[PDB]
Amino acid sequence: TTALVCDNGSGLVKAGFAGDDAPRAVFPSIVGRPRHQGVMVGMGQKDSYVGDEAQSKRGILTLKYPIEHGIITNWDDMEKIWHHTFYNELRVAPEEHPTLLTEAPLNPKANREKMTQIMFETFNVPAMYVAIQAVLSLYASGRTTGIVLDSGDGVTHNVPIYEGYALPHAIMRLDLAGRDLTDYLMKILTERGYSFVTTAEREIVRDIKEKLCYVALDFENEMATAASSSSLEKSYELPDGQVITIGNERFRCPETLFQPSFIGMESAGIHETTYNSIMKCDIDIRKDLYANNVMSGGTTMYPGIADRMQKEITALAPSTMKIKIIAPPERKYSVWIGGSILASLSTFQQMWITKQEYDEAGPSIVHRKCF
Amino acid sequence: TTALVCDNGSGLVKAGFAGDDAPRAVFPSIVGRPRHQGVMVGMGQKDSYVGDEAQSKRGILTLKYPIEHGIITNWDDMEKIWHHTFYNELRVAPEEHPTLLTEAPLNPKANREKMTQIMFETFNVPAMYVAIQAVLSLYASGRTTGIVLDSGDGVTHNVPIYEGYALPHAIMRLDLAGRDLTDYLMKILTERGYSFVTTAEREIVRDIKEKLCYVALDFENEMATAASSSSLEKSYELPDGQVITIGNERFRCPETLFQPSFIGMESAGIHETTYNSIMKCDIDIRKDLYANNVMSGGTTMYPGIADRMQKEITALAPSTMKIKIIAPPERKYSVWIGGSILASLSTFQQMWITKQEYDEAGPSIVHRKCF
Amino acid sequence: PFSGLKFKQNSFLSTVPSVTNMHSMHFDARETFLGVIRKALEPDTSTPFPVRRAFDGLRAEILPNDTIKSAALKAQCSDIDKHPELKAKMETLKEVITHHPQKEKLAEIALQFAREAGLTRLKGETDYVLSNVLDGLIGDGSWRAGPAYESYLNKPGVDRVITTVDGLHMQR
Amino acid sequence: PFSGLKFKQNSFLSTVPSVTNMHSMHFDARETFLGVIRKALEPDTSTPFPVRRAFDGLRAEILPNDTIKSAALKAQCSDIDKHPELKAKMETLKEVITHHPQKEKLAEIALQFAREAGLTRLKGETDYVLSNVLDGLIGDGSWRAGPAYESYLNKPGVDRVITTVDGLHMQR
Ligand SMILES: Nc1ncnc2c1ncn2[C@@H]1O[C@H](COP(=O)(O)OP(=O)(O)O)[C@@H](O)[C@H]1O
Ligand SMILES: Nc1ncnc2c1ncn2[C@@H]1O[C@H](COP(=O)(O)OP(=O)(O)O)[C@@H](O)[C@H]1O
Ligand SMILES: [Mg+2]
Ligand SMILES: [Mg+2]
Repeated sequence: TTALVCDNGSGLVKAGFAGDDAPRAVFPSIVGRPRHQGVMVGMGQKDSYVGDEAQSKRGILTLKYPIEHGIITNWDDMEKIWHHTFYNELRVAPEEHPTLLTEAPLNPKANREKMTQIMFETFNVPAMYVAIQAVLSLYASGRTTGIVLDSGDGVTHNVPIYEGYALPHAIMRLDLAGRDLTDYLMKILTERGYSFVTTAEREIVRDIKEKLCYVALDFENEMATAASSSSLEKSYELPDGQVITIGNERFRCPETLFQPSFIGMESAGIHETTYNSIMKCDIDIRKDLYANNVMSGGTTMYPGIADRMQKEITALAPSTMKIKIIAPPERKYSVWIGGSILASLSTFQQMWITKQEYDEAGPSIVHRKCF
Repeated sequence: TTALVCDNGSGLVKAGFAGDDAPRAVFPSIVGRPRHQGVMVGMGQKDSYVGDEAQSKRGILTLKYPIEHGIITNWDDMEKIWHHTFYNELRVAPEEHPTLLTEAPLNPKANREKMTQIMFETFNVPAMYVAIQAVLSLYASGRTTGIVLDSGDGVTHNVPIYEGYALPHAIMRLDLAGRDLTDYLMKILTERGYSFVTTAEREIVRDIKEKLCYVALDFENEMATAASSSSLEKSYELPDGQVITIGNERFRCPETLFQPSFIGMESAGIHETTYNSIMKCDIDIRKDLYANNVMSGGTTMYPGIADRMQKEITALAPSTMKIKIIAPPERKYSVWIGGSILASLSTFQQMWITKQEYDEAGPSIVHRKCF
Repeated sequence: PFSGLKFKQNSFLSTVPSVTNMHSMHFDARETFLGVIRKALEPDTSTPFPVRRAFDGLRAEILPNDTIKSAALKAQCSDIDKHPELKAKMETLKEVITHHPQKEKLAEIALQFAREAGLTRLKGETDYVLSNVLDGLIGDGSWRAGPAYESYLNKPGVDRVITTVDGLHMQR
Repeated sequence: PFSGLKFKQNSFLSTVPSVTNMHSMHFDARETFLGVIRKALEPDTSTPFPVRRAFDGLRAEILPNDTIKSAALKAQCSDIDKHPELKAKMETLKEVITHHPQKEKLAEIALQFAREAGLTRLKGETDYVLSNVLDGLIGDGSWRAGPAYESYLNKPGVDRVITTVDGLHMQR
């Protein structure tokens, strides 16, 4: 039987089959409900919209994300999305297909326990297994050593792994990701008179961020250049035909990744988080981890992010060490590819959690067999 | 020299001298122009009317508000408003007085830039300063800790301050204020056959709302009572001698503040906005922010609003916290009182934006010496 | 029986629909309302796992998510007396609602559906599933009377008013 | 003159203030920046004792911590000719700042202080100590022209974009 590697993220649901190279279905993880009163007989009959439909009809819907900060908070919507991604997108019958899921480190135990309970009771899957997102991202990169900085819509976590060993005491997490960047962009776009308050307008701002933002090599040099001429200004087209123009806001929005104090967070920037993470590893390992920085995730797709991260870490790292950022072109789908590789290995077949084991111990069993 | 305080709010304009207890001039912020063709020569007609003069002759004028949702749309009208405020109500010479201004938080920066430029060129003021209305509101109440909910004619915003330190990332802003309530009442009054469409009749609806509306402690309980008997009915006399009677419209019109979805807005009610703003601050300052709610502005003069706010916040907050809502009887002029207090403090005299500074820096100086 | 159960402070607020949709042509008042109470009744992690597992089974048989599950509950509940098992299973759910810390907030939500959407249209002959939930929220049993409505037919204060626009066009 | 002097790697990172507090109404940017500079210049243990003591004395006499000492020093920094031999120690200190391995990071910190807090306000009439520190950090003297701020009055890319909320309450 073929495994269904299904990655659930804060922003996007990446699903597919084991052994493939690319996911087959990628739709945003949103659920939409109407907010205006219908008047036409027939027509509107659905109480909820999921996936691309909720994205297409966003003019008349309120969109809620079931996942925030990588922790599921609305379980009914999550169950709805799981049903959709199995019966209407991959065209499969979960009863005859083992499934693989993903979860960020340092999550509440109840989240994973519930997830196991839902998977074995509302879907009757043959087997399941929850793997750390950063760990899977390393399988796709074809390495056994290196530190992984997986940042997407929910969290930005670092997990160093050396020679098939993960040092858990150096795992760090930060609830600063794409959604926080979108909120900051919405906050600063009001400096130019553009107001976005509704959920659909939040999606529009998110699209602007994806299509116009970039990370500056020198924040100061860039702000000075933007304030000297109009070279950095660009124009974006709203869906109703109005045109907006953004100047320094293009690179101030992703600067929050390097200066979390912009959004009022006391925590350090990602470069300093990575530097602290390696320094908690044993002194004999730091050299290999300096030279295998592997990035993966939607927030890791801002153009120029690799150069800024390399510059900052080299500023922090010792002079004699070599710093090498690895940013593969498919780092948006690194986690899914790594999951497909893991589910397709022969030795991994002894690590599934089957229904017989589930019934004996209960969801709890998931802590024992999964890292 | 004597300082001038000018609170150019969306609906009314408050002006006076620093060190006073009350404003000296308060007139509506409306500019009116004739809409009928004149036939009698000799009396003479001005092309426009400003302030109370435009109110008296409103039967032959179209009244245009120069300020909409807190942002100055028409600048020529605002220039005429300031001309009036300086030469016909306070009877002063602008060049011989430092003037202070107010601005709603999170407004476009072009607004304050043009304000500074206009005051430093057209009127040649020796010194000026732009303050945030919530901060002045907190000065007026003699407190240094608390969360300010200033709800005027165009903007309703929250600004939490602790020990003289503000938290900008927790500041909320909602474009739901008195003018939207007036529009909603104008729409609802058509249910009883009363139709008001002209700009002059908008003012009459505003007076009805001022003199006959109140916020119900229990909305569903109040609606049932007004549907059962005629206790809540009251009658208002139109300027032409006709009499109208309004029933449950009295407490439905202000309910938009707590249920914005009535007028098609997706935002949450002002109680929920206050709770969200409090919750975004540090955990160690929530106890003090719960117990120092300060309301100010015209929209907070509906009878019974304080009790409804206390009930809603207590329903939202944990049980062991103490909720105290502060509603001073002179809260309609809290912003101006605070402005008068700030201009009369010795330590503040070093913070003026002198003409020299503006000349050297340019209208951009407003973004440095002002918050 | 279900001691040690705690709930989130305010989590059902994200389930109530807009007042507008509450006037929509095919708005399901019963199904959505049972959704609001169910999201409120979701146990918090602070509950011990043995206690939490017990309540989740109770919510899985009386307030489900799938449409067919609620449809089957609506069918066999007409002559509910033939199933004594559900009568006790429904009562133990009612006593939990009465002690909910946010009962006052949930009481208002029920009345908002009744007046705007029409949740209490049957005013005494409901599904007996919606009955106990309302009975748990407000114990006075006054929702069966129906929501009082204001009638504009009588017009004690009828005031024919000729405003600006109405004065350009009249008769007699 | 200080052959063998060494420092730590990121000892000064814990002193850089938050950007939010950097806009405080009563923020004294000069004291914070000099404190950052001093903390970056603290010698390490591996430095030989005589050199370490000499450099500690130099830092103490040129960059003190007491507010009264800093004010007294700034009083006589207006005229350096009336106090000879002060430039020699000042030049000796300014020499070692350029050889700091963290020159780039320190220069970026100074640039951030300029734009956010307003470190270079006099931009040509600043005090001797701060000007010399800035000259040591950046050798081109480009901090005297100002942070090159931006004016949102050029009106270049505004469209009065009517969004969802702005569509409701609008005139003409
Ligand atoms: N090319 C891009 N540039 C900038 N941001 C992007 C890009 N592509 C995706 N994103 C952002 O990354 C976020 C999450 O992407 P992803 O890594 O798939 O999240 P998850 O890991 O939760 O699935 C989205 O919110 C999206 O806005
Ligand atoms: N007694 C009252 N009851 C209800 N509303 C009032 C009352 N007094 C004033 N208002 C409202 O306050 C608004 C203006 O108050 P104010 O805060 O001074 O506006 P601004 O801040 O724009 O000057 C008016 O639009 C009016 O509707
Ligand atoms: Mg991810
Ligand atoms: Mg005001």
